[PDB]
Amino acid sequence: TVYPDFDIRNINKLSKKKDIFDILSQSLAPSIYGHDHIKKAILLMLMGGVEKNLENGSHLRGDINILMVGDPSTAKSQLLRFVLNTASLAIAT
Amino acid sequence: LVRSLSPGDIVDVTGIFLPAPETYLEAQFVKFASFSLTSDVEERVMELITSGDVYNRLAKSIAPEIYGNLDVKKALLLLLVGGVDKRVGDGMKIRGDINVCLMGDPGVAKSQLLKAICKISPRGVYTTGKGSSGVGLTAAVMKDPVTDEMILEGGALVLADNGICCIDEFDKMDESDRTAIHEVMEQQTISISKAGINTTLNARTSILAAANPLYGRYNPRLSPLDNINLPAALLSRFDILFLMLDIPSRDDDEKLAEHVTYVHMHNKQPDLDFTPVEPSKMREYIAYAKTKRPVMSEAVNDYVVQAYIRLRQDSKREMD
Repeated sequence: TVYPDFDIRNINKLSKKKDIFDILSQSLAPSIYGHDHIKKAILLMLMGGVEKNLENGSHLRGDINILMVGDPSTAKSQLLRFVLNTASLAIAT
Repeated sequence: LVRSLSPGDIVDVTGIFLPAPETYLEAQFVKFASFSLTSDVEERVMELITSGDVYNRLAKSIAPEIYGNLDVKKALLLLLVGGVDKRVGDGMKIRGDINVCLMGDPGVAKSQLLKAICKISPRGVYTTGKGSSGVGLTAAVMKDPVTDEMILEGGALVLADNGICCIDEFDKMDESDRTAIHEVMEQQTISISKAGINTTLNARTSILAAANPLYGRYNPRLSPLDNINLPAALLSRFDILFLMLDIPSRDDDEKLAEHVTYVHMHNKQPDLDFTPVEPSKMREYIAYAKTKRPVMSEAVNDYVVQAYIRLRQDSKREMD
């Protein structure tokens, strides 16, 4: 043979606050100081959009592609390693 | 039944599954011309003719997520059908396919128009320019791991026979990739002379390229021939040469933003003045019209000659 309620209540309780967007953004990379605008983009990227599917068959994308261009070793090499351990499915290439 | 299976056909091979002490299949019984004239299919075609305005209904049903470009969508409807292939008894085969090329700034949804015509056509293959070189576009001469015979694997211009060939990024292509394109748009053939195989394969495809400017945006101060990195020999073979320029306008941007938000909300098209045609019924109307071969009239021959004189006189005065 080959084999390939407590958590739900705590989610809806924290969602009632109006500051859940800044708290969850700073909790992704606590060791990386600053860069609050860059951490907010990784949050919406991991959640993903809505896969819009028409009736004729033409599907639309929903993923968010982020490109970082800057000086080497500026919260870029270490930032990519945190996303590989946070997401449930990630391939380091 | 031997000597009757051509490479590249879609038939229903009926046989028995007998193993070999490898598993083989003992053969027992063995496109647009394969669809039979079923009474149920003919009833659906007559429903669209009696509704009235069939040319404008099919021109707006294509690409429901793209607003505007009414003249650009009209040329895509004739690409699925095409003209007639008048074969002269002397030995001349007049090409009946239409060569349409889309140009302009990369922002008029060029990638969406190429993929929309590929899913509608039953034999359409979508490809790019840099991803498919001269080997993937023409034919790859690989080696058989069993019989050790040099076969001819079909690429993009071979598997899409009698269909529409979608080519993306026509300006970023290499010089060795435009060799087979010049032969398809003239003789609908592919001259292969590699690995001692000097055979010619037929390629009756509909090339639908999409060029892009070299400097990103279009420059009105420069000539149209210098802005696009394409020679004048390729523009002569193309029948229609569109140019969708992204002109900033407050009236066009307001109607386009409302159409995009309506698609990403209800996952459908906005309600217009007609019902959208499903792609399952559009293929039945195109295949039925391909069997009808219209003949040119004698009274309309004088208008074509007079139109060519006025078109040649206006192009000669605009040379400088």
